[PDB]
Amino acid sequence: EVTSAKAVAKTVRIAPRKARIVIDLIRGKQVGEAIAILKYTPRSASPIIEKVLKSAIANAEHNYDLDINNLVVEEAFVDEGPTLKRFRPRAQGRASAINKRTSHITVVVSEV
Amino acid sequence: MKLHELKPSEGSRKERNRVGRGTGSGNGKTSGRGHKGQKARSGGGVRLG
Amino acid sequence: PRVKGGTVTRKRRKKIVKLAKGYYGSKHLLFKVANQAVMKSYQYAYRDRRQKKRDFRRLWIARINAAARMQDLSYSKLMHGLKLAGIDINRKMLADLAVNDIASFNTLADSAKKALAK
Amino acid sequence: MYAIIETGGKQIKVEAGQEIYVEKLAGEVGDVVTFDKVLFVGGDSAKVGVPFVDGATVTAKVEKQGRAKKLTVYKYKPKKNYHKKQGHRQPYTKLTIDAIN
Amino acid sequence: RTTYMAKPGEVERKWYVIDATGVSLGRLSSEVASILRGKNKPQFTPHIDTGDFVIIINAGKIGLTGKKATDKIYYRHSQYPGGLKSRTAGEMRTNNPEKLLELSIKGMLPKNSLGRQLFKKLHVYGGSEHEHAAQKPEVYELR
RNA sequence: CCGAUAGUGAACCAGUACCGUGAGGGAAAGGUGAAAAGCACCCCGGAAGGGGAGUGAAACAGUUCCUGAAACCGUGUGCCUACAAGUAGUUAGAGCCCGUUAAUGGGUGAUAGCGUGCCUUUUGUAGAAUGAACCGGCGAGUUACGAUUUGUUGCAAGGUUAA
RNA sequence: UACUCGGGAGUCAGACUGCGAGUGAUAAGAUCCGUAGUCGAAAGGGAAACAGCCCAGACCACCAGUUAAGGUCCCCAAAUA
RNA sequence: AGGUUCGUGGUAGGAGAGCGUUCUAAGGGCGGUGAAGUCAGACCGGAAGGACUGGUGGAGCGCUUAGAAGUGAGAAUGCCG
Ligand SMILES: [Mg+2]
Ligand SMILES: [Mg+2]
Ligand SMILES: [Mg+2]
Ligand SMILES: [Mg+2]
Ligand SMILES: [Mg+2]
Ligand SMILES: [Mg+2]
Ligand SMILES: [Mg+2]
Ligand SMILES: [Mg+2]
Ligand SMILES: [Mg+2]
Ligand SMILES: [Mg+2]
Ligand SMILES: [Mg+2]
Ligand SMILES: [Mg+2]
Ligand SMILES: [Mg+2]
Ligand SMILES: [Mg+2]
Ligand SMILES: [Mg+2]
Ligand SMILES: [Mg+2]
Ligand SMILES: [Mg+2]
Ligand SMILES: [Mg+2]
Ligand SMILES: [Mg+2]
Ligand SMILES: [Mg+2]
Ligand SMILES: [Mg+2]
Ligand SMILES: [Mg+2]
Ligand SMILES: [Mg+2]
Ligand SMILES: [Mg+2]
Ligand SMILES: [Mg+2]
Ligand SMILES: [Mg+2]
Ligand SMILES: [Mg+2]
Ligand SMILES: [Mg+2]
Ligand SMILES: [Mg+2]
Ligand SMILES: [Mg+2]
Ligand SMILES: [Mg+2]
Ligand SMILES: [Mg+2]
Ligand SMILES: [Mg+2]
Ligand SMILES: [Mg+2]
Ligand SMILES: [Mg+2]
Ligand SMILES: [Mg+2]
Ligand SMILES: [Mg+2]
Ligand SMILES: [Mg+2]
Ligand SMILES: [Mg+2]
Ligand SMILES: [Mg+2]
Ligand SMILES: [Mg+2]
Ligand SMILES: [Mg+2]
Ligand SMILES: [Mg+2]
Ligand SMILES: [Mg+2]
Ligand SMILES: [Mg+2]
Ligand SMILES: [Mg+2]
Ligand SMILES: [Mg+2]
Ligand SMILES: [Mg+2]
Ligand SMILES: [Mg+2]
Ligand SMILES: [Mg+2]
Ligand SMILES: [Mg+2]
Ligand SMILES: [Mg+2]
Ligand SMILES: [Mg+2]
Ligand SMILES: [Mg+2]
Ligand SMILES: [Mg+2]
Ligand SMILES: [Mg+2]
Ligand SMILES: [Mg+2]
Repeated sequence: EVTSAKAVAKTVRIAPRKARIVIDLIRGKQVGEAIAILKYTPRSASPIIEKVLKSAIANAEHNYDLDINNLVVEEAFVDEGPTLKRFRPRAQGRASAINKRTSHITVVVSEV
Repeated sequence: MKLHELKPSEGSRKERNRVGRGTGSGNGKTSGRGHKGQKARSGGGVRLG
Repeated sequence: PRVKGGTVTRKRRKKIVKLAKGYYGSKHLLFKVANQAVMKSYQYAYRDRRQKKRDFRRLWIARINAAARMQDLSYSKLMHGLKLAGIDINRKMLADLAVNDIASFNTLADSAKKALAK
Repeated sequence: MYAIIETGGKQIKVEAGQEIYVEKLAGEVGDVVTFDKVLFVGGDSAKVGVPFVDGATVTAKVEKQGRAKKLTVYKYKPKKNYHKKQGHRQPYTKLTIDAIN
Repeated sequence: RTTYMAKPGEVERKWYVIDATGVSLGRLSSEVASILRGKNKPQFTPHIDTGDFVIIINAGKIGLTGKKATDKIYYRHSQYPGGLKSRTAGEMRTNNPEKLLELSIKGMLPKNSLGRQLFKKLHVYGGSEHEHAAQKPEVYELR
């Protein structure tokens, strides 16, 4: 019946380009190994992607009754969200735009 | 008269000519006014005499 | 009564973009750039319908020449023999025999030599 | 055998059973069209015409009268506000070759 | 419609041995540049390589009419400021006969990607013995 | 007559927020659903946010919520690409992959020929002259009263009313 | 084809080449006239590229033919006449 | 309605025939068995353009003959997002 489970994180306050650089490491790897990868990569997006990947595992066994020991990661992508627009006062009475960008993170785990 | 079949007399009505609607109509960019004169400006020309 | 523009501008612009399918970069995405490429492609295509007829005739001539030299002749001195003998086969058919049915090409070339001598 | 016939202002090399496209001719579907302008007959022999082979003919049968795909002839001159658009669909006649004489 | 076009590998490519003693430099090169091109076959196709392989022996006996042995100059620039170097045709024939015939023919071939392909089809030897006896070439008589 | 860049500056706590010492200048911002029936309950998490369950015709209608185009940013994959000098196409064309509003069909294209963007202004611009970052909406010969000329209709040595 | 009457315009910065002159130095892709052509408002083929030079005026389609200026050893179609 | 002859490069500009948009009047229509809108196709006409089929959408919209115009945008160091 159900072969895969997913979890998303809508509107996380991290720029999409910065979170997209850690996602590329865990694409195609087993869930046991991928969790360790995010543990030893000293970036700011690791605690966020780690907390999403674990959630996808959790409802992969409570909702669909899969095996935690036989899962891989097949789909993992980061989408853009509603950016916040701010300003920074520069010299000589001018102002400059600052974009506070958010992101959506999706992780899909399935049997192999 | 069958108001769904009105047909006016032939030649009694013509069609307005609208300038400045593309170059396929022959009256496009400059709209029959030429190039860069006093007569080519808004409200141009000289008096009658 | 007011006439607000709508469903008419994008209908015409989208048609031009779809005609620019397969172009590199923004030339298949953006209207302003894609309009200039569609106009330019038509101008090219118009004048290659003229060059296509010239390009092929140069191809048939170079193939009749190569086949005619194997029989102690040349293109200029072969095509003179045929006219002087009355044969009206054009270049497209003559090149076809020289590649596929070279046996009949020699029969035509023999008549060309007879016309030149007599 | 094969023959070289002239039709529509240009020549085509033809074979029995072959199915060709030529310019528009006269006749409804099913009519038998005879070609009398034959230039060369080959196969185990050769018959060259000067210019036409006397008495030889090719017999065919029309199958479809239609038009080709739609072109779009377009022209323009830069900086001069001149463009011109026009579509084209060239008619044709489709034939099947019955026998060669 | 129906016009024959060759395909890569459809046409048999031969090997030819050309003896180049006493022949003028440009009279030899002109005929060789059309053997590699494929302009002697009715199977000619402009966009497909369909020529022959050519081996040239006795490259040191090539002909240079007139005062070409001293007044003909070959130039090279290294793209460094003031780096123009020159060699006469006479001493080039004496020392490097293989380079003289390759430079002449290379300018007689199309200047495109396929024109480089035909260049790799040419082997020039200054002596009278070639190393390609395993390919079994034939003797080609110049017209 | 307009239908949310339109119609009042203002369809919404608008002469408000904001700017100026002051006179004064002056915005942006409409739509869940028929009915809140606005997601008891279980799992990951500090929470946010999710995955099931349930209400509903619809949850890809879940408190900027009808519809949701384009620029812009991603994931997967059929064809091509690391000896090549490219206004990026067009014509010729092999190979590989498909199968349509069914017809001398579709996608990509090794290699070959030809090929110096669009507008404006100029004797003359690929121009090292000017304008445009891209996408979307808005944006320029109209009306009133008179003059003259052509066409049509009614009457005709007559025609026609204004207030 | 002219001519007459009537409705509607645009233009008054021209450029080069051959011939006849002026100013200039019997210089200028100079300047100013008369006369013919082309460009402007003209694509196509030849002059390597090259508005004005030479041939010649594109209604559309054809994998048909004969020619003009210019050419026929290779790049590049045709005479190693 | 059919033939014969001569033609059909084009800037400023003149003349003619038309497509499409919003609204109004009459006739005649389709639509919860799915309207407009939107996305994709290899269809049709000489052009502006017009159908058909399928997905999304969830309530209005075409056709014919006339009439009236806030009537068609790629450029204004154009205004707004
Ligand atoms: Mg300041
Ligand atoms: Mg300050
Ligand atoms: Mg009109
Ligand atoms: Mg005009
Ligand atoms: Mg314009
Ligand atoms: Mg102007
Ligand atoms: Mg003027
Ligand atoms: Mg309205
Ligand atoms: Mg608009
Ligand atoms: Mg492509
Ligand atoms: Mg408003
Ligand atoms: Mg709206
Ligand atoms: Mg205050
Ligand atoms: Mg409501
Ligand atoms: Mg939930
Ligand atoms: Mg908890
Ligand atoms: Mg919750
Ligand atoms: Mg659910
Ligand atoms: Mg239900
Ligand atoms: Mg629904
Ligand atoms: Mg429903
Ligand atoms: Mg509703
Ligand atoms: Mg929405
Ligand atoms: Mg989109
Ligand atoms: Mg390579
Ligand atoms: Mg189908
Ligand atoms: Mg190319
Ligand atoms: Mg100037
Ligand atoms: Mg200026
Ligand atoms: Mg600029
Ligand atoms: Mg814009
Ligand atoms: Mg007049
Ligand atoms: Mg004067
Ligand atoms: Mg003057
Ligand atoms: Mg003058
Ligand atoms: Mg002079
Ligand atoms: Mg001058
Ligand atoms: Mg001057
Ligand atoms: Mg003229
Ligand atoms: Mg002009
Ligand atoms: Mg010209
Ligand atoms: Mg020219
Ligand atoms: Mg020159
Ligand atoms: Mg040229
Ligand atoms: Mg020009
Ligand atoms: Mg003409
Ligand atoms: Mg001839
Ligand atoms: Mg040749
Ligand atoms: Mg005309
Ligand atoms: Mg007019
Ligand atoms: Mg109705
Ligand atoms: Mg409407
Ligand atoms: Mg629909
Ligand atoms: Mg319609
Ligand atoms: Mg409509
Ligand atoms: Mg308007
Ligand atoms: Mg802006």
